[PDB]
Amino acid sequence: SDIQMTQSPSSLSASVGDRVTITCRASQSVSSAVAWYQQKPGKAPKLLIYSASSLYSGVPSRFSGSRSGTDFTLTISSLQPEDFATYYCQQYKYVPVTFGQGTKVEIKRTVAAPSVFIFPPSDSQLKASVVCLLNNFYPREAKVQWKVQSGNSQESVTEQDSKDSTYSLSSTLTLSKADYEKH
Amino acid sequence: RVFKKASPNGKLTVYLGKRDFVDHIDLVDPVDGVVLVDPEYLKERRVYVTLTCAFRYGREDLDVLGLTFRKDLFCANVQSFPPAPEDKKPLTRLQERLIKKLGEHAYPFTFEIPPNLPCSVTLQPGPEDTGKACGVDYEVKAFCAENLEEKIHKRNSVRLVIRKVQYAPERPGPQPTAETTRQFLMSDKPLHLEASLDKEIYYHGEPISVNVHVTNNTNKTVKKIKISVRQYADICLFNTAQYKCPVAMEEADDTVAPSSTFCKVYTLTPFLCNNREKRGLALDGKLKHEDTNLASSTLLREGANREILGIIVSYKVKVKLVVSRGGLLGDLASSDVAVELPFTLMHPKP
Amino acid sequence: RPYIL
Amino acid sequence: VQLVESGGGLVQPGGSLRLSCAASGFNVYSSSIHWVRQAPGKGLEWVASISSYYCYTYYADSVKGRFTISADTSKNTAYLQMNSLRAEDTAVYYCARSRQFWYSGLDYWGQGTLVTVSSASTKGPSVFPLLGCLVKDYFPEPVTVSWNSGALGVHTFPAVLQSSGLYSLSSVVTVPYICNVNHKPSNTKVDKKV
Amino acid sequence: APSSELDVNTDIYSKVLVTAVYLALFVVGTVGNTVTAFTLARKKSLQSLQSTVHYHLGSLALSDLLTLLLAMPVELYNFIWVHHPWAFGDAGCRGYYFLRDACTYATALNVASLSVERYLAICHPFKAKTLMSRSRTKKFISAIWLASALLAVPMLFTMGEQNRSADGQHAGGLVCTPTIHTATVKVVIQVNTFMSFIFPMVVISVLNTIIANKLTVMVRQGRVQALRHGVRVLRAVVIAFVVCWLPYHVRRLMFCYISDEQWTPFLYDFYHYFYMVTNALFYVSSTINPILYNLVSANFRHIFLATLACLCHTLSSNATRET
Repeated sequence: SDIQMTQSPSSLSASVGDRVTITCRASQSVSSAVAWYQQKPGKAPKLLIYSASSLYSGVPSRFSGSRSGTDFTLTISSLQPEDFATYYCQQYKYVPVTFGQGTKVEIKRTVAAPSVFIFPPSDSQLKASVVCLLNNFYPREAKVQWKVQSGNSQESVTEQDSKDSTYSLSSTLTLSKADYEKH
Repeated sequence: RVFKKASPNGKLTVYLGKRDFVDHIDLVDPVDGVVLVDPEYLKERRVYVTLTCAFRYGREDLDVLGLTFRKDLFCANVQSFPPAPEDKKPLTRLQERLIKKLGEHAYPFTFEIPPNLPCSVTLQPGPEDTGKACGVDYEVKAFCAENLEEKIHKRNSVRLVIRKVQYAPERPGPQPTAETTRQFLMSDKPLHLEASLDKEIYYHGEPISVNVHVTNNTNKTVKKIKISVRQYADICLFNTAQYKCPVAMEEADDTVAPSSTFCKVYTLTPFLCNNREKRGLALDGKLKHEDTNLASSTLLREGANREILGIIVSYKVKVKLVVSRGGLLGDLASSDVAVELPFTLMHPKP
Repeated sequence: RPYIL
Repeated sequence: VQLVESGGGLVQPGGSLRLSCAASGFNVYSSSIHWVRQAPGKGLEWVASISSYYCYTYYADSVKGRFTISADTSKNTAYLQMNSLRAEDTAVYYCARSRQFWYSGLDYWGQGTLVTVSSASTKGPSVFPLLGCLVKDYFPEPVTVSWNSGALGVHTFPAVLQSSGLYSLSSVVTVPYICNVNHKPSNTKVDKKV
Repeated sequence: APSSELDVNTDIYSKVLVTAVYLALFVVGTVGNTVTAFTLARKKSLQSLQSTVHYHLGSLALSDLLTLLLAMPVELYNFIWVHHPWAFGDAGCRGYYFLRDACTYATALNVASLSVERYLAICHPFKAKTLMSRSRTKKFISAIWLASALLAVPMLFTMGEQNRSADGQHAGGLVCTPTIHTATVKVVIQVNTFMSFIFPMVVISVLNTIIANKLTVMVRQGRVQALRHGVRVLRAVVIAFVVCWLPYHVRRLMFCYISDEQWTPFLYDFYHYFYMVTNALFYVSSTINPILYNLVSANFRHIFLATLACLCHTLSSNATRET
């Protein structure tokens, strides 16, 4: 009984106090066995919502939800700063046990142009790679313009820096010796 | 969430609020629901709704080649189509919602539960499965016929299996304790065997802890301590007898010097899988041959002091101290000094 | 004739 | 009540290991024990379950034929013996406890342990200035870095997996120095001028 | 010759074949009764076990084992030593024929007790458990044992040892003959005929006919195959009981009715062959009962197989959420 559970959205922006609605639609009929968990970065997950209507003990009252057919909606009436974590939907009725995809709650902010820094290759790398550093921008989706064909680039993104709710990217493009003069 | 079941014809459909009915000694959860019928199909007929109970007594000779004798303890029946004007006039919120949703095609019904009915408890199946179970069966059955005494129609019948559920009490009493004294003609000095429990009320899945104390005033040496947890399951209706079903056993080899004292806490853990497919073991009722736990202890009012047809479940633990000196009653003989102590094992509702 | 009963 | 996973770390493919889950504050006769795994970049998926009272053990399809599990009820300690290791078994393993009498879902949790299945050996880092200073070709994770002996616009980026099996680290400083790289699994201290 | 009048003429190969059948049936019956006792001990752990059925089965098994163990040596001595039918004294002859007739009455009363127990179990299921108990069952078993012992008493008084050989002082000629007049001995034989064969045949036939009719009506007004096997066993028991236990009294009636002027050597040898067939039917009756118990009972069959191994439509419901 493999049930495909589609969680939506994968991420969303919101402010403190907003009502957040996250949907989880099962591929098969799940009458009551609906659970929702909250996982922090680097921490074990906790149980928030159980049996689609009962609030688990120790969980604040701001988390609720309702079911229509196979589609369950998790509602946060007043979003808190400590709630900026990953949410999972889960079923516990049929074998095998299935799970969601994970919705990360992000801080809604204004659009900010990135500070782009270009780092040429070094002597050690030659004995190449170029680096694009994108500082103090929002949202996460942004165009990286290389100083120069697309090579192998390992884009690394940080966790959201709480000092200013901005993002930072480091894109390292590995190149050959012939691309040193081009870049 | 409410449950529904339709007829093979599809014209009759029964909606019930729930399948598990939690009762107490005084307060009971009444039976409510609705039945939807087709007025343009079931013309000139009568539709009735009944709550029925049955027991299927089993015997070892009957198990090999016999027919399970089915006996009905109680049976109440009401008329649902055409509706009786003497029926209950107000509706419950379930019945109000179901009437408002379905309209005039559905008709409500309610049933009461007497407080002297056995719980939904069945017996352990044998190695070969007949396909028909053994124990207390409850069902809610609606049927349509021109004649009340017609018992051969199947396609206009709807039957749902329900369970009688009891919850563990939230008001425990004192810690149960027991003590026995043994004296013989060959040895006049008494042997005192005491055992006590940590709690009176237990939950399903909770292991048991017993404090065993031994006072040996004679020259005999204690050989072993056998603590046996037994289900004293009794059916008054079948016969005036009670089975002593094995559930758990723990054999400790701790010895005690003669003319000395001893005190030790032991822990017993009654694994269900050890007692798999053992005849005579009573378990809680289940639907569609699913997994189920051990049968909960039956709560009975002291004031009533009346017998109960069906299976009455109670659990007791006995502490048999096997002690021997050798030669006083025989070289290979031993004294088994045993005392029983009741306990209650149920499942909490919240 | 036989002799034993 | 505490649940402590033990037995993780770096192992080789094709080998075997024993992962234990110690417990305190309860008895396994009152609970069901579940194992789940978090792959890097993925969510939690079920692995195995043991029901002590029912005495029923269930296994995921991906782990049947290779892994086995038992439990010590006198110590409440789960013992999962893993055999025929493959690269996709690298994950963070969580040991969890659920109520048996009522399926309340996941209730008690440990913090989990990371297991990495790789045939690559331990190798020291290569550290070079880029203003940034990049660290590449180190194994295993984690590695730590101090900028100007901790006195120093610093952007620290999460490590990624290279195609060779090694790890890399992006560390830059925004400025209109000293890079002390401590590879703790190898205790390699690289003091690089930036 | 001193033993010239004791010569009994029979085919030696027939004697060898009947001796081999006797040994085979003795071994099979002995192993059957021992395994029956072992299953009877092994089934004490059943909580819902009916101990009265265990008591009747154990009594029947004990009776079959005692009849086989007593029957085999003396019958083998009588069949082999035709020139010396009883070397032992009058006390041994009286004790052994007393014990054989008492064991015959005990196994007949045990079969009658099992028949009336199953008759009560089938015809009146309420009264079979309401009006019965283990103490009354043990009392009835002791009562039927005492009745068998009391009915076997005339064997200790109406039969003794005499020399009926050509030599009036010869050890080979000692034989168990009646010491009292033929008329009262025949009276005693008729009483033992009525109590031994006719009354349990009437009881078994009527009870098994009533049980067959009750099983035919009850289950109708793989179960049909079980009912057919039930009817077949209920008929086979009556038929085997009659054909096995009739010659026990037919041989005695042939002995006591046939006068001295009517006896022929053909009738003498036919009497000896009929006694041999009588003892063969006794061995068949004492051997077929554990095989029949293995056939009718699945648990006994399974435990016997364990001993042999030791030696070697539904429609899913729906749900709706109120809105």
